[PDB]
Amino acid sequence: TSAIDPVSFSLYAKDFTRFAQELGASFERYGFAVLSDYDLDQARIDAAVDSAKAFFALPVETKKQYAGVKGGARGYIPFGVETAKGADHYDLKEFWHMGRDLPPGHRFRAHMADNVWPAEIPAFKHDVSWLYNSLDGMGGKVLEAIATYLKLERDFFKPTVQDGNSVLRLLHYPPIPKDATRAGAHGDINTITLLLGAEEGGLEVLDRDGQWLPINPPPGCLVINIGDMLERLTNNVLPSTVHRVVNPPPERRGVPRYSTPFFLHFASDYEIKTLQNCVTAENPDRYPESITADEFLQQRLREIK
Ligand SMILES: [Cl-]
Repeated sequence: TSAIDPVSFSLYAKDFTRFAQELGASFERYGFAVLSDYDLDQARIDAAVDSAKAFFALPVETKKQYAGVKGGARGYIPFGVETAKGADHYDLKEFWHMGRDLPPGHRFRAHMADNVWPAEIPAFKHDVSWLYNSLDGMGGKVLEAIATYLKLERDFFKPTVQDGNSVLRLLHYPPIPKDATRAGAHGDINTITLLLGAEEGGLEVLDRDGQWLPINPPPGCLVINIGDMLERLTNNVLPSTVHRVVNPPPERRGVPRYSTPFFLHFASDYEIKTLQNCVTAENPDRYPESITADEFLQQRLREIK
């Protein structure tokens, strides 16, 4: 079962007022929403996924040409080990990260590193860049709904996410002939995160009462969650919630898993200052000192580490 009912993207054009209410209410309750009937070209989503699969199928030494770049913030991250007690013996996953391609001379280049690209997969730059920009665009439309839900101007978020420090992650879990007991519990630090392909993927959100709720959408949906930047902007009216991915069942073991989440971030220089309509007698301002998105990013990374 899924704990969160999908809201059709068809409502974005047909009845935007209802779209914003239903999506917003879901974010406010759970920190998550499920969006069905997206208009993204599925063949081009599938092409990006195929390029990811092709990249991860390359020899290890070929992949490692793209490792050690900016601490893994761009390019490839190989299989590694969790040294902590209680960690599974094997937690094998490999990553590719794509950040924003900035124009020459852009003011953010001093702190946002250039992308690297795998020459061995000729279509990768094109196919994967399309997916980055497609998910960034859909994120903008979701943010319109969030803005309206919050009784803001519909285009409120537009300048706030322009040239945002967003990351498309390509993630692969190879099949291992062994049971775990997948993604340890965490929250996201960014604005919103958009996840394709979560059907029968084991995603769960921690509810307020400490129960884990399955988020198991039908195919052709996006699962979207609030991150800490947006939680902070809204004086915690919209919560950034803890989620995990459980191991597949015995039957689904043996299948490789790929995921391509898009972590949408505010512009680095955007000052996060508490929305005054989220500051009330019962919910006083938790953030009297404002902070830029990049300052907040750096702080959360320091605290995570
Ligand atoms: Cl600039």
